[PDB]
Amino acid sequence: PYNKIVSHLLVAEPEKIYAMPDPTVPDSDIKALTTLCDLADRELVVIIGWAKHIPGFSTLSLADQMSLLQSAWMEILILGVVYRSLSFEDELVYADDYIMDEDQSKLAGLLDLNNAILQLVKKYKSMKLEKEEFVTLKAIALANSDSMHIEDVEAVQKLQDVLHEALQDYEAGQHMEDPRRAGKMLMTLPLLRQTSTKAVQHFYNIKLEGKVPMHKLFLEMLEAKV
Amino acid sequence: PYNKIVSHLLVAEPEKIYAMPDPTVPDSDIKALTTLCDLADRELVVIIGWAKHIPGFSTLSLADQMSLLQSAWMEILILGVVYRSLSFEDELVYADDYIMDEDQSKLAGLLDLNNAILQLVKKYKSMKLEKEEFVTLKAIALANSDSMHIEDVEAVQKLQDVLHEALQDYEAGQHMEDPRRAGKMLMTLPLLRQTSTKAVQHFYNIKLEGKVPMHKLFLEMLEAKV
Amino acid sequence: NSLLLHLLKS
Amino acid sequence: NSLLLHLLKS
Ligand SMILES: c1ccc2[nH]ccc2c1
Ligand SMILES: c1ccc2[nH]ccc2c1
Repeated sequence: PYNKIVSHLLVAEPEKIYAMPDPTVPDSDIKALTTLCDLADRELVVIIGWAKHIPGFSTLSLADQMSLLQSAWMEILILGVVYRSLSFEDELVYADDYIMDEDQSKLAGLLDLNNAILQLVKKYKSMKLEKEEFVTLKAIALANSDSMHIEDVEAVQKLQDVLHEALQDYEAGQHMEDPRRAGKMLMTLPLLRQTSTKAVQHFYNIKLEGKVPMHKLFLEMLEAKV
Repeated sequence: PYNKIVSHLLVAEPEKIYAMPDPTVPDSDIKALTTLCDLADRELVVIIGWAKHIPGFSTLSLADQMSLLQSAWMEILILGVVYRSLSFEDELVYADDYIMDEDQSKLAGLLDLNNAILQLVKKYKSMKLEKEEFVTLKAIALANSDSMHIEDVEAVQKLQDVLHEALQDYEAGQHMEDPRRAGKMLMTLPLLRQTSTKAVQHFYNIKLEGKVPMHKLFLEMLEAKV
Repeated sequence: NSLLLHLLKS
Repeated sequence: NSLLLHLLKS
């Protein structure tokens, strides 16, 4: 066997979501951006439901649950795209029906952002990131998201500690060849933070330019004060 | 005793630098920003000299040494301000003669940035960050800075590994009460990355507005492609 | 009022 | 040419 938290997060994993780009709409930056924002709005619903499965999360105040999700949502979305892309080459699997190559990224105005996502992919391919490690890092990214609005600083530190312990226990059992592998996984979080913050800034600016329709939950998460 | 790399980084620590704001110049945002950029230009010189003391750094290509410093310089500057501020309350010790309170931050247009630096301070105060830990995290931040321009990806990973090992060895000896303390220290790097990237963006915009004089090395590091 | 809060209360 | 490169070559 292995670590129960890691096993629990694997069973909490949401189902795959299709992008369903509109086949009637001519290809354009607006179409690509609309498709991605619609897909993110849908994935946000299942992320909220997923977070409730994380031990201790639902015991925080609703304010602290909101703060963690408002800080971490884009890291959680990006880590999904990264994980889905590990068996691919220079391509991002937003969804099984929405795989973006460099041309599509350029056409959507996402070349710089998607190149940074591919830098995350490159590092996790070299580390041979496992699904167990991915789900544990998603939960650590939520807990460690550095909201400036936390009420119960100690409870959020205890949630970080619980999930860090789960990663370290997992690695101690599954990866005896590399006693520092848990710390190597923790050392990938700064690039995820950097890429997330760029993506939020990029989509905030698309929101201000007003040419790409966005649904209610996505707009709520974009407008959050961070 | 303890870890030799940690001991070596302590002896490599640069001397304190005074800000020396111009006592003839009326207080203003321009004065504050000029003083900070002049102080950063001077500290950049000693950071370059310091990095050469880190085992393996000088053995990288000059291109890779430049890439690591171009990605990490602002994290190294901020971690210094953070460390200097740990015994203070709601104040940032840029230098012994340049301690910024909330009013001064507002007057300089730095309230949001300095509040994020104070969030780094708050977390390291709770963790009781030691000088040994600070110098080791400065070196890890340099090695783990995620430049997109690295030539020798493997050599930079080995430098990360060497410095991570030094942190983990240090913690295993000095902090037996908390076997996960090294990972807690690694988990502080995302907020440093986030705060650094905001600071570079903020000072880049001051550079474009053209009202604050900046010296050659500081401008070189601000203009670097990241 | 917040959709995020509504979905956290389910 | 680069001041950073000059200082790394000292
Ligand atoms: C960035 C933007 C839109 C997205 N939709 C799904 C993941 C994701 C990341
Ligand atoms: C941000 C801006 C200017 C600075 N000078 C010294 C540290 C530092 C950080």
